[PDB]
Amino acid sequence: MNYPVNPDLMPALMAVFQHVRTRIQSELDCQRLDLTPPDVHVLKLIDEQRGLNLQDLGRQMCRDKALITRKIRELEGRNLVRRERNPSDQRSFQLFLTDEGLAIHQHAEAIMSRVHDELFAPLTPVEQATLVHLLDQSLAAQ
Amino acid sequence: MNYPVNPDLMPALMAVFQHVRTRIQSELDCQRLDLTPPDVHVLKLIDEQRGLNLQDLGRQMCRDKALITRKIRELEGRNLVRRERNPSDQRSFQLFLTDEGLAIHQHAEAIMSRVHDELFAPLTPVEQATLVHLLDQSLAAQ
Repeated sequence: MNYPVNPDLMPALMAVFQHVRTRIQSELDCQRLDLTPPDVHVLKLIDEQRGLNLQDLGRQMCRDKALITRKIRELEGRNLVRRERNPSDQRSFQLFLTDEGLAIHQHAEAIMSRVHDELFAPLTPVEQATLVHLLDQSLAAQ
Repeated sequence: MNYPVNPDLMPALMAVFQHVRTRIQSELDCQRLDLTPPDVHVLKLIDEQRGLNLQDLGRQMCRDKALITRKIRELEGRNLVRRERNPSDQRSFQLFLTDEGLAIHQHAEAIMSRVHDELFAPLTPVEQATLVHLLDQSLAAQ
């Protein structure tokens, strides 16, 4: 069941998204991590989907595939990601976080967790539970 | 005052962020716009005449203090942004979107608006309005 969407929703969500992005960028820099939030997003994808093929990155989207391969080689060079040839499909490369990349991703997850705790702590338990419900409602219909 | 943080909240918000960010980036790439929603943010801030907020983002950095500066120089080079001296404080420069920057910015915003319409359509008008309030309160508290 579909409804027209309130013109105030995009700017509200986006202002929160920009606050979170800005906090994260600033924490990565200040804590000397030297990663951009898209570096952060890629390490998280590799960690979430253990062994994913290189091509499975940005799979259900329009993408410049040369760019994703450029980013991976960059992360590889930095000792954060390693590749293994996929045994079931030798033209495929499985991606894994190295020991160092796992640690860096963990540091980044912790930063993201803190930024979110800052966002949500001011809301009462009831406001927080309502928020969860409303976001889940939007997700449960995809 | 801070309350305990619902453990479902961050995962829910991150899933909405992920959905939004990947869908927007995919649409921008499908149409070959050559922007990231960070190109689009800086363009929006500039159009709404908020250099206070721009310079805030660079001042939050410890090491890469020119992060924003570099982005503005790039947009200006792409002729999306233009720079005026300022009749009074001749040390500083005022920023404006060019006619190309304006059309491109408005187009990107219309893509973002569509992605939000499709994500939040399942929610009733009161549900949407509750969501706006909750996002707004969360942020105002920061």
